Amino acid sequence: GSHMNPPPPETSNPNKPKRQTNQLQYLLRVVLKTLWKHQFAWPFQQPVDAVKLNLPDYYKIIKTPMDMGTIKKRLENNYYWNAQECIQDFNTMFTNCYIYNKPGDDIVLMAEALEKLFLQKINELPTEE
Ligand SMILES: O=C1Cc2ccc(Br)cc2N1
Repeated sequence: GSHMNPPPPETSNPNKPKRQTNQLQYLLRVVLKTLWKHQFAWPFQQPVDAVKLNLPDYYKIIKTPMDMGTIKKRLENNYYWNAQECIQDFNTMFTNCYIYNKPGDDIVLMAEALEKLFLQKINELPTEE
């Protein structure tokens, strides 16, 4: 990994309290699963590598980066305390794309397709038991 990309978001921290919830289980088993296999997932499956993409201003603009590879690791190595934290990561990922890129750009259309799917699934986020 290039020194000119930031370190990725935190995925492991023993000091942060962790909990499994049914909602977090749904986020992994249903939401992440659904979005990961989408035809348009690939740009979002890992941190933006601004060096390889020749976007030297990316991390000048995007100060709260997030991606589904990070979210997958956070879900699989349960990082979260609640589903809101994970939903916020997805929302951050989409908003980064919409802030950095022009409306109607391919990457935006791809993000918008994943977000539509995401919204459908989050509307069915089960009641916390
Ligand atoms: O917004 C972003 C993230 C990203 C992922 C993939 C490609 Br190609 C371009 C970009 N720019």
